[PDB]
Amino acid sequence: MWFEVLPGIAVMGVCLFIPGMATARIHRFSNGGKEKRVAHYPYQWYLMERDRRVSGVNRSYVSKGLENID
Amino acid sequence: MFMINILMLIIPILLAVAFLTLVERKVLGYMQLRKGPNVVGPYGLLQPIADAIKLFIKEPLRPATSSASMFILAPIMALGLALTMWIPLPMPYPLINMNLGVLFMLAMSSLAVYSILWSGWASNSKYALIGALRAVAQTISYEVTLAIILLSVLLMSGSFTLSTLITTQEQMWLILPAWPLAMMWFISTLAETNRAPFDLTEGESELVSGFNVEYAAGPFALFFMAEYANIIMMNIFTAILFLGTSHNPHMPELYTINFTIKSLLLTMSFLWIRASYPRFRYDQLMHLLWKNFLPLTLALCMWHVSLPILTSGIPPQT
Amino acid sequence: MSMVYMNIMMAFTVSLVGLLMYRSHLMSSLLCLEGMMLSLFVMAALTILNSHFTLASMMPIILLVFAACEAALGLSLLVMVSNTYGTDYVQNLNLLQC
Amino acid sequence: YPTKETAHWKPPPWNDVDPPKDTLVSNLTLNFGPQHPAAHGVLRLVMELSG
Amino acid sequence: AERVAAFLKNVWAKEPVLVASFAIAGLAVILPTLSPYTKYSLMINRATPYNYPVPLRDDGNMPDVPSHPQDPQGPSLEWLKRL
Amino acid sequence: SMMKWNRERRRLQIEDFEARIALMPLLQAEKDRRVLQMLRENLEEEATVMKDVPGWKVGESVFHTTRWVTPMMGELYGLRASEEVLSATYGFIWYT
Amino acid sequence: MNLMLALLTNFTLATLLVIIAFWLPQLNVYSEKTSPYECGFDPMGSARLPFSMKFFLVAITFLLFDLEIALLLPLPWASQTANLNTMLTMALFLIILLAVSLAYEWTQKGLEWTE
Amino acid sequence: PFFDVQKRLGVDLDRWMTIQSAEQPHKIPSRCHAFEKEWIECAHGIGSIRAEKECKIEFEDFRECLLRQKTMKRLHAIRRQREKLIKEGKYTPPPHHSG
Amino acid sequence: MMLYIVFILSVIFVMGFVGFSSKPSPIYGGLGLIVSGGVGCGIVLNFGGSFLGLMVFLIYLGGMMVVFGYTTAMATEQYPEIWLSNKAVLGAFVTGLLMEFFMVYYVLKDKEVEVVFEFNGLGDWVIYDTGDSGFFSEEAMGIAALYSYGTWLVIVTGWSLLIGVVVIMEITRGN
Amino acid sequence: RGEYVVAKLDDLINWARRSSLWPMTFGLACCAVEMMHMAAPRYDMDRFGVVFRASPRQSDVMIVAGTLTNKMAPALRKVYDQMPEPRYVVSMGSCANGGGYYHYSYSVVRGCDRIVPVDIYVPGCPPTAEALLYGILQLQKKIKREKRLRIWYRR
Amino acid sequence: PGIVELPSLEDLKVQEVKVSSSVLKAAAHHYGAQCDKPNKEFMLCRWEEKDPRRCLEEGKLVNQCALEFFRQIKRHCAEPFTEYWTCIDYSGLQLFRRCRKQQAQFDECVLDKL
Ligand SMILES: COC1=C(OC)C(=O)C(C/C=C(\C)CC/C=C(/C)CC/C=C(/C)CC/C=C(/C)CC/C=C(/C)CC/C=C(/C)CC/C=C(/C)CC/C=C(/C)CC/C=C(\C)CCC=C(C)C)=C(C)C1=O
Ligand SMILES: CCCCCCCCCCCCCCCCCC(=O)OC[C@H](COP(=O)(O)OCCN)OC(=O)CCCCCCCCCCCCCCCCC
Ligand SMILES: CCCCCCCCCCCC(=O)OC[C@H](COP(=O)(O)OCC[N+](C)(C)C)OC(=O)CCCCCCCCCCC
Ligand code: SF4
Repeated sequence: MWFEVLPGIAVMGVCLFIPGMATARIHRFSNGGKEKRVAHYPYQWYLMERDRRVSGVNRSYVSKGLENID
Repeated sequence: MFMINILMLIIPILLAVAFLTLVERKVLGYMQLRKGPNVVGPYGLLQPIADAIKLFIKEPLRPATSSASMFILAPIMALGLALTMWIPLPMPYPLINMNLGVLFMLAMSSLAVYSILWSGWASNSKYALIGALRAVAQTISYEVTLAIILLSVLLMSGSFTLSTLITTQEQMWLILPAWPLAMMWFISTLAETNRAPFDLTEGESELVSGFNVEYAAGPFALFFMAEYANIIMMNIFTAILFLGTSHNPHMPELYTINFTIKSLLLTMSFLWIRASYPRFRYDQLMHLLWKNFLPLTLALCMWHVSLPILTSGIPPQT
Repeated sequence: MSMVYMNIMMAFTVSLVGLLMYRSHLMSSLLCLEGMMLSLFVMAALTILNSHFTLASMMPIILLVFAACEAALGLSLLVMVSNTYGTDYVQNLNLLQC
Repeated sequence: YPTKETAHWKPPPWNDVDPPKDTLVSNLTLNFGPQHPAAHGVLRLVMELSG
Repeated sequence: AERVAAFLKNVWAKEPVLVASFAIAGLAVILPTLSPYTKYSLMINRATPYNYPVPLRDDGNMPDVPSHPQDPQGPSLEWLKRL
Repeated sequence: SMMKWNRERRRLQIEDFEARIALMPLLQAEKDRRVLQMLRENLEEEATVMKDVPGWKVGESVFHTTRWVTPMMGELYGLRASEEVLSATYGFIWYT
Repeated sequence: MNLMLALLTNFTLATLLVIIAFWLPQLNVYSEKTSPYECGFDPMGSARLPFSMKFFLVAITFLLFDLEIALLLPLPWASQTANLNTMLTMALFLIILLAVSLAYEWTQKGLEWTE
Repeated sequence: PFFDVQKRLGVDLDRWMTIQSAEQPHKIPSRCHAFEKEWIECAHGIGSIRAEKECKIEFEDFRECLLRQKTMKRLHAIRRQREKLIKEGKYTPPPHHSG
Repeated sequence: MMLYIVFILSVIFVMGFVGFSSKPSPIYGGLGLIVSGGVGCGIVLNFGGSFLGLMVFLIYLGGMMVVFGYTTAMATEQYPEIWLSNKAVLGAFVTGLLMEFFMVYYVLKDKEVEVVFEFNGLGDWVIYDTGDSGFFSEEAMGIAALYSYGTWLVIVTGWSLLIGVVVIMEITRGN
Repeated sequence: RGEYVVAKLDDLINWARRSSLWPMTFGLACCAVEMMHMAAPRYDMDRFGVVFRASPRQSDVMIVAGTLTNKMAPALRKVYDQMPEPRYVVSMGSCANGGGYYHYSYSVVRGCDRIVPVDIYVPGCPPTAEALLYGILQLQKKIKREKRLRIWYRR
Repeated sequence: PGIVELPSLEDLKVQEVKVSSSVLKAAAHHYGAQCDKPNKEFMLCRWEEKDPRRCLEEGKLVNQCALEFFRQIKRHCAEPFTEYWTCIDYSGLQLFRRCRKQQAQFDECVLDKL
């Protein structure tokens, strides 16, 4: 019957799901649980390279709030 | 963690391609009142695995009249470039986030044509040559129409960034405002992927096997893998362009599930179409896209340049 | 004048010397004309992009537009040469004597 | 001023039209079958093709 | 008006793709010259601040220039918030 | 629908650009000190490296004018490590 | 760095698959096996002979129209200008002339393949 | 221009792209805007014969900005000297020049 | 080192030029111009122009695809020449690479070379600008000005492409 | 142990080859009609993994379905030669087995086995679509019992 | 010709504003309303003087006023502000659209307490 075609689609669907899921989870792991910073224009890149210096650990995804001003 | 990301892209792609071959044979089977693979594994789930092993332990031959360096470069180029057209695709986060992703895919799709031209020419065979020159005619047919169809859609998005197409379709799919452009785009992806009814570079019933008539064993598998990785990619592109999916930054998996289903359905439509229609003559494909799609695409291109201006709906640049 | 300008200017000279030394095929010489346009495009794009000459950024595009016209024009002549002799050899183009 | 080099030169045609060259059209001959899906198995259709 | 209607029907019966092409293109050229919203497209583009608004040295004789961003003077984007 | 959503997208863009316009005075002030600090560090190090060269004048200008000329990448990162030179030159173009 | 590493991985995987294809299997090479394929009978001539292109005129026209995409693709950015009246005029003028070129070739039988 | 139809008719056909210090989209400046402006203003209305000698200072600075020949020579000497000292163990680079 | 990526791409750019300048079969010459177009896109793309680099690659990919079809129709022989089959082709190929080697050898050793012009071997990165742009791409803003500023350029190019179609039909009519 | 490993590798490649047989699209006479019915929905050879492909360079099996004449014999050998190995031949029908109804003709080859090696002989005139399918499943069992690697291991 | 004059490292010493880009963008709209005068003073100096060496003193008052701005947020609106810029910091594009509920809490605290 036709529903015997579904197992081949489920396997194919699981394979198409992994690339998107893996990139989403790997980005979270590499940016401290946040989205990877998108820098399409120099202003955004300028802010990302300023985040590295402010973090004090050479990482742009380490945020510093009001606890770092006094 | 970036190398793991690359492998978590190409390896699943090669697995999806492997089981798309199973899915096509079973979907073609049931539309033809039969079953398709159901013996090798439960419901044919091991058929792709049996075919991969068979092809890579079979003898590959270099024809005595072939140009070896180009004969072997062509299959490498085909698969290397079919995997390279996935890196900018947002699902919902691209592996490589490009500001001109739409341009990049256009450029790579034009370079992947030469995996056909050099394959067919290097084989030094008449049927491979006739197949190669049908890829020249096919590219001349759809290239102009394809690029201007993309441009018309991008005039409602405002950028060449693929991830921006997610924001553009946050309220509504672009299939509604651009259904005439979606029709022509869909046909142009059939022509661009050498799929029926535009499977002319191979043209089994005319050229035996066309541009890859002389290829055997693993080298042939690379062309087959490249062919099937492109149709999935060209349908992921279509889902992003015209069937946008909502992106919740806290549930990036919900996007992937919904986006994956639409891509599967569009891919199924490729198989649905291959079972329903005859094959165009390759001179009739040229007249289809130059005398029907190009006049309409040019008109719609003017319409979509003016419509945002006269409605005060020009999209933001960033 | 960085070390990149050396290679780009050498590419133009190679394609110029390639265009001035015909072997047999008119098509082989047409490729050298398209090669020279590529060098000029790259050299102009580099200078304009490096100096932040914003409005000049369209000049390289206008340079490709008229490179295609010449390339198409050269191909159209190659069709008629081929139709008259069955090849694109330049040695057949000698009916006119200086 | 005749010389040895220009001994075989002859004046051009009175209307600038040279005779067309001897027909050298090279049609491409192809075996369409027998081992061909559309040849019904045992047909060897030898075709002269132009393009 | 009878012979012209014959031409339209003839083309609509033999080249429906071209009839749609010319009709679509005709609207692209005509509607912008008529739409009252075309002027707002120009204003929105001019209202997008790509550059920094360099301040003017105050010589004491610029009554129409605001001293602070939230002053009443200067251009207003109230129209855009309702458009 | 498309033109109503695009119109909203233009207002969200103006808000985003005004956020930058509020910060640019602070960013510009920081950048000026950062560029001047780097140039001085190269000057304090050109003195030691070029102390023995006969005719060298430390900090000499290649220009006739005394106007401020924006340093190019080589002047600013002339002596720094290749790791930071690579990010300052191709960092943006390569960030994808 | 990421893009270059992504390209190296894709073409390294493609290359390694080809290498395995030629070195894993058992080979038995002889003359008849590697002869060119022409449905069972020996080819009558060389595959390197001239192959007439009946769509040569349309192929030249593709070169000219393929340069219109370069001129038309900047339109999304062009629409951001403050000179919309001028921009929209030249956008439509450029597309229209591209259409007149198509009309001229179509009417003059330029898109018909040679016999 | 051989025939100056532009100047008489008051139409600007191609003058808008002749120099890099002219009006640019979004007021984006060129890297050598100041140098070009000075050379253009120095040599305005005095002819190229005079400008070739009386505005030689501005034009040499303008060429220095364009091609940076003298700056790169200066950087080369400093870099070359530093290697010679380091090659013979006579100079220790500071931390901020290494990390 | 990746700091010399632009220089390394420009060496391939020359090598591709020697590929088709030595003039083998136009099939292999077309391949050489594709490699140069690909690396030429890379070189331009590293100076801040992504549209220009991707565009020239896009135009030359379609340009050599028409040339490929024209090579199998009008520029083919029984034994297409490769860079090794002919002394004239091989001689010009080896000569081109040797000159490229010497120029590359001297520039990376002396950091300078004097041929017509004076070239500097410190690296292409020393001439880049140290300031950032705003929220836009300067190359994209300049290219988009063709329609607002380049009214005269659009007319002449538009007319040239129109006449280009008229001319090619006239040249190839044959009667 | 090394004998155990080569035995399992042999079972793997043997499985892959018998599960992915690709016959060449090659039929000569009436027997090819019965070969079409084996691809028709009732028997559906595709469900066993048997897929026709036209190019001899992508085929694993040659089914000589019909009469082989002296004129066609050189063509058959050529296409057989152009098959990459391993390659198996199935002879279908009386004509392809030993000449059949035309054994005593001036123009008929008395058996395809005079031109190529044959692995399975399928009798009948024509064999029913279900009798050809028996020969294909008999060929698969023959491949299942190959000892290529085991024989190599003790050379 | 001539020696390029540079400030000493003591002339460039100032108390930096060590807050990430998400903190600055969250407070940008209020920051540009309160610190306008020292900001616009410094920005006029750069465009008129065209030399960063001539606007160091103005550039320090930009830093001084930005610190006092954040100190006032740290005294009254510490908690609402932290939630606001944490939610802006989560997005790759640092979008304002996705933090309206948290923006409202930050806007109402400053309106009442400042
Ligand atoms: C009546 O008169 C006569 C004729 O007139 C008709 C004749 O003709 C003839 C001559 C006869 C013949 C030559 C034989 C005729 C026999 C027939 C069966 C033809 C009848 C009609 C058919 C429709 C039969 C089959 C044809 C079609 C088109 C059916 C379509 C279905 C298919 C399954 C075909 C292929 C389809 C698909 C979707 C692809 C499957 C292909 C594969 C190669 C398998 C997958 C591919 C791979 C490369 C493997 C996958 C995995 C990889 C590559 C690895 C990935 C994973 C990794 C980890 C790397 C005679 C004598 C005659 O008397
Ligand atoms: C203000 C700026 C905008 C204006 C720009 C000015 C340029 C406009 C044209 C641009 C497009 C180029 C093509 C124009 C020519 C149309 C094509 C053509 O040449 O047709 C010739 C046609 C040849 O066909 P034939 O072999 O003779 O057989 C059919 C005979 N009836 O022979 C024929 O029979 C044709 C009969 C006449 C066809 C008239 C076509 C008019 C097209 C413009 C209509 C636009 C308005 C329509 C839309 C209204 C708004 C909704
Ligand atoms: C890239 C570099 C490639 C290197 C070469 C790789 C191929 C050759 C390796 C053979 C090594 C060897 O010796 O295996 C052979 C040995 C026994 O040796 P023997 O009986 O003395 O052989 C002497 C010669 N005979 C045999 C002709 C008499 O059998 C074994 O135990 C295992 C053999 C099978 C391979 C096991 C690997 C399983 C991988 C599974 C993947 C899915
Ligand atoms: S064996 Fe019988 S059915 Fe088959 S070809 Fe011969 S006569 Fe026909």
